[PDB]
Amino acid sequence: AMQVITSVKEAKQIVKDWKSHQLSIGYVPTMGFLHDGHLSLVKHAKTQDKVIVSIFVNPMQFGPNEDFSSYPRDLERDIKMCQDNGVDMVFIPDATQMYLKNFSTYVDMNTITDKLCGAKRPGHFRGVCTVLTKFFNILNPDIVYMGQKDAQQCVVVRHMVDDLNFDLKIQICPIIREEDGLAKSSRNVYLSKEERKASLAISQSIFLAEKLVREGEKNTSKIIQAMKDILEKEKLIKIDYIELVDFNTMENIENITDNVLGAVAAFVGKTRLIDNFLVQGLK
Amino acid sequence: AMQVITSVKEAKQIVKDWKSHQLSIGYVPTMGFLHDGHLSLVKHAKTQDKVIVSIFVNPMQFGPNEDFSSYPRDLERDIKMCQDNGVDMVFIPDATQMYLKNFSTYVDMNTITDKLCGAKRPGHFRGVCTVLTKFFNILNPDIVYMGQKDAQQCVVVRHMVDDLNFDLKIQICPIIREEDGLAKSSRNVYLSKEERKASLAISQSIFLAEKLVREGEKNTSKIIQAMKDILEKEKLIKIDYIELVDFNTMENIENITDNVLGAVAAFVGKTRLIDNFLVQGLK
Ligand SMILES: Nc1ncnc2c1ncn2[C@@H]1O[C@H](COP(=O)(O)O)[C@@H](O)[C@H]1O
Ligand SMILES: Nc1ncnc2c1ncn2[C@@H]1O[C@H](COP(=O)(O)O)[C@@H](O)[C@H]1O
Ligand SMILES: CC(C)(CO)[C@@H](O)C(=O)NCCC(=O)O
Ligand SMILES: CC(C)(CO)[C@@H](O)C(=O)NCCC(=O)O
Repeated sequence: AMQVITSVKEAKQIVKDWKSHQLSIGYVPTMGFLHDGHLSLVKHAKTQDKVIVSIFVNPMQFGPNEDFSSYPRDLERDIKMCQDNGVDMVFIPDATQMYLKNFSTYVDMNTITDKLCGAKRPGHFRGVCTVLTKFFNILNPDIVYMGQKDAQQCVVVRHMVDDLNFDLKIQICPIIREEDGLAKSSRNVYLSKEERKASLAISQSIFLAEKLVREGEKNTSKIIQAMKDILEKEKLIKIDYIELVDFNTMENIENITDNVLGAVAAFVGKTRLIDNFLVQGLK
Repeated sequence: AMQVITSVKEAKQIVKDWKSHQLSIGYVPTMGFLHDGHLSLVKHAKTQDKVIVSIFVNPMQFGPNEDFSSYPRDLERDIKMCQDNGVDMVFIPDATQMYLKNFSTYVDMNTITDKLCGAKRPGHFRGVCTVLTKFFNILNPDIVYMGQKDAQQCVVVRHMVDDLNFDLKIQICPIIREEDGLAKSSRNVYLSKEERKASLAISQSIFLAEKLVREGEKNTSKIIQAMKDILEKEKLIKIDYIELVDFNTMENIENITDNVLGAVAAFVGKTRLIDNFLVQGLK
């Protein structure tokens, strides 16, 4: 049996009871409208005794120029998918449970978040860090499962966890893709037929770049140009950024040594999509 | 037997073991050089199965114009006092355990901290919130015991705890005073003979103000003037602020209704002392 919980007080009691039986807790934070990407995280979380999925379209991490109002929402779909995939609790708080009238506290940081999407989305990572601090305090998980698809987010959260001494682990999981390469995302629902066809250039640029890197290419300027050439063939695509950075610091790399995070963000029509590849432990 | 612990890893293990035996934990955060004020907090904490005292002169909450370098330090004194008063663990981390090389995260808020001492001490409450978030995550206490002497701090921390869903309680304890009324403080060690004599005007102004309030005086402008008159008789005293505020919001009060926090900060020579009184539940 799976519990669908909307109350903070109630979620805390359930977690407290699990702890009293020394049960481990795996946690998958999401914004709902679930897909196979989220399910791959749940599957990893099943290594723990109990699995929690949160579904919360967090208003703090959206700006007015973004898509808070149109963000896909379908709780019936999500609940069914969690039920069918062995989730123990679905935590679906509404914003009035999470952010009371006098709420004014926040968590933020002075490194990492100023690069990539963080530079393009003022206030976004403050929203992410703040809401996850709350969820982590409420749910007291042992391992938190997050997708490599939001690479910078993984690094930001890992850093917050280290800096603030959260007694938990962040486990990063691989990007799950559609049959034709497109990284799975709830935002893919926005794409028209023509836009979806164009969006494939994003994953194609990622596939090429990773192939070049693994074949010994160290010049990031050259890799980026090769990626740009693919993307520029699609008139529906407006590049937001293409960057090859150090995976630990998010700082730009001119010449690759031990690691590289190659990240792309682009608008396909109005929809902002992201994708990346990550290579570590190069000689 | 009492454990003196300097390692974060070691403190976490001790706390984890206590939790496995379902023991409650009382926590008293301090900056060391202990006195009877701190001991009164320990006494309250003894309602819990285990008591932890932390001693850490937190560099984040001092500005360069303040007294980080001269802050009284005597670990031998502190350890003995904890030992003699039934403390189970004294946690004395050094700054390199707390703030690693790449540390950049912080906790702060957009209300409450901009008033009183917060307005006079830029960055102070960010330092307080950030370090207590870390201690709370490390030590996992059930109740945290703090002194009314730092009234604004109590309100700030309580708010952070509510906003970020920390599963613990903040218990506020009464101001402990020297025989002649001076609020106990490690900073009292700075005072010369003449300065200590002058400093008594601070507690005297507090005693008078509370008496006036409890006798039905509602005009804060009048109470503040009566306090000013006492303080202005001491040439060694330079007033930083005298404010009567709502205890929940820290906003100034012109006319008293249900509550009042009357707070004073003043320099006696170079030393910055604070004191207050708190009245609640007035008809
Ligand atoms: N295609 C994907 N593959 C792997 N993880 C993903 C994918 N899409 C989203 N996630 C992860 O799922 C979690 C919730 O995503 P979101 O629902 O978009 O807030 C985050 O950890 C994401 O990185
Ligand atoms: N005279 C006092 N009476 C009661 N509590 C105090 C007193 N002085 C300090 N405290 C509290 O002891 C804790 C540590 O104070 P400090 O050591 O100055 O950082 C804080 O909760 C203070 O409010
Ligand atoms: C981890 C959560 C679910 C926390 O709200 C969220 O930060 C997230 O995964 N969103 C990533 C995609 C985005 O917000 O643009
Ligand atoms: C609660 C602690 C010990 C946390 O460092 C500290 O914020 C504190 O009590 N100091 C109050 C006096 C001051 O820092 O000026």
